[PDB]
Amino acid sequence: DLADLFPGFGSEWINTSSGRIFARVGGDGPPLLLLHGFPQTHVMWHRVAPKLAERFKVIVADLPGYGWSDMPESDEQHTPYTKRAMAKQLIEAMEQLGHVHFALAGHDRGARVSYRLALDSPGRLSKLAVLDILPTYEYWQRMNRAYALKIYHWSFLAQPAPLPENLLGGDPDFYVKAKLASWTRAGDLSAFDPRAVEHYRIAFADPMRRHVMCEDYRAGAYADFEHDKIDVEAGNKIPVPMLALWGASGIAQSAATPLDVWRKWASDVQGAPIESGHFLPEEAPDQTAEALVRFFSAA
Amino acid sequence: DLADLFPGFGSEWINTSSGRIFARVGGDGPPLLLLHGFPQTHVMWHRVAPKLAERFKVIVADLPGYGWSDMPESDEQHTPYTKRAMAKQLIEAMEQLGHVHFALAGHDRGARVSYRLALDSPGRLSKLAVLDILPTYEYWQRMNRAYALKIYHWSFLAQPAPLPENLLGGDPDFYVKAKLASWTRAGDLSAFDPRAVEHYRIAFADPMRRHVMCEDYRAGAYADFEHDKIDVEAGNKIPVPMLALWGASGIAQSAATPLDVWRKWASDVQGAPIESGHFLPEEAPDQTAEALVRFFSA
Repeated sequence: DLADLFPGFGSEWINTSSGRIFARVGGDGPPLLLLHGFPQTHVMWHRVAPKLAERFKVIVADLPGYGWSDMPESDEQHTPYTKRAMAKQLIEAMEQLGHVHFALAGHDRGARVSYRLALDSPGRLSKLAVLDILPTYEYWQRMNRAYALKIYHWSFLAQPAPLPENLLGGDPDFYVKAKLASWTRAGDLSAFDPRAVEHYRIAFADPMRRHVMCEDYRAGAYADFEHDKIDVEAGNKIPVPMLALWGASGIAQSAATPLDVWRKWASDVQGAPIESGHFLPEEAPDQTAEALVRFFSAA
Repeated sequence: DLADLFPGFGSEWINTSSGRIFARVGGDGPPLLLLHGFPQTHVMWHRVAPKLAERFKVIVADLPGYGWSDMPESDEQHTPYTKRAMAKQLIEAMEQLGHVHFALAGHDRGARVSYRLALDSPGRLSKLAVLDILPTYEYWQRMNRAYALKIYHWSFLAQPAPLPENLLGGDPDFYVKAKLASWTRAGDLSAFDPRAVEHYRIAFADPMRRHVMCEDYRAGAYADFEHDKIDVEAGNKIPVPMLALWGASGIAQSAATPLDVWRKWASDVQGAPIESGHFLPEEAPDQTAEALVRFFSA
């Protein structure tokens, strides 16, 4: 009995070459794609998407392999779960709806898809917002003792299969709830709608879904890092106007001052901290939504 | 169902103020303490201890909290599982045997005890051998993407309880075997005696033992690091003659070149690579034993 947290939003299964993308679709106006991250699904947007749907055609997609999206089989390079591939697949998905130029906001892994999309295919984006991330390269480049402890899961989940999978399998509920809780400002589940938590827990309960998340992290440790490294060492910058939002108690600001980092990656970036842990649209829905509305509706 | 892998060694429960240390004891001659690491017990020495026992009184001890040694209650700073506390406990154990001046070889966590012992209490040691480690400080200082992925368990096991404990409980047999196999040159369990693997497996099957191991890694992320840091910053060197052995395809090699690193930490160090993964005494027992004998006899 998973709750419908987007009342009045439609549901779309979008075929792509790499599998169907599930999305909730609501609103009208310029298209805005919202991408969640780990260990969540598209429902993390349920508190901000209605506000967004007042001004935008809001497409709230499950990432490839997450939620109700199909799970492409991975390979030794974790290709389908690299952000490059996810971006390409979501470009396909949006093209299926006739959106070849759209606004994009991503959180967490979804934000990594988003800035990778902006780097690979900037012509697809009108504007980009990334929530509580720095590029994957920067996390790895800032991987000292303190940060290795803080985001241990970057290296734990990237261990070769089936090591993370086997450990996660014993008590999946514990781990998904732990990560949800530990990255909030409060350190518990209070920020989350209980119905949303149930979506996250149910997705996490599927061993294939967990495997996909590890593949995501494996891509994050390897190919994603390599792709970022190429761009940063080539001085490739995102040319799409972008908003970097991060939680004052979130992960991004632990590594570095987020705006300074993003100004290295992006030629036109504005940013704002939000008093929030990592889960900006759930911990700080009003502030997050206002920031996104302000940013995306600015001409 | 545990094999005795040290025929002719005695079995000693050594009382200390923090709990008992289990030891197999064999041989005669100068005392030589052998300290295992993670995720093993003293039985990892089962192939090299007999050769050492030809010339030394070999004491093959389970680290505090590991194997059959008692598990002192930890605290919010993981104090009893800091290498400084383990070293103090092992020193007390050795004093119970009347050994106040002994040779010491450690592997993995046991080697971290050992060089910490050497820094804190160098008068206790005639000679030190460390097997396939760099100082804990060095691992954390060289922390980068490559190392974070390779020794992910340094940050994973150091997560606050009960996160690692809970995950480790998801498949402990898998986890201990995976650690054993993945750090060998072969990549599988073939370098190990199956009866030793069984010792490692049964110790790891105990949640309280696994908790101890997480306490050891939490110590290694916090106080052990801080203790090392003081020594580095003060330029404290190990004055004990020491041997650093490392596996050609081991942990210590990766991030740094082990002899050069240890030379920053010790005034009198020699070293040699052993054609081995991490588990030198089991993957390469003849070479390891030879090297130890030669160093400890000299």
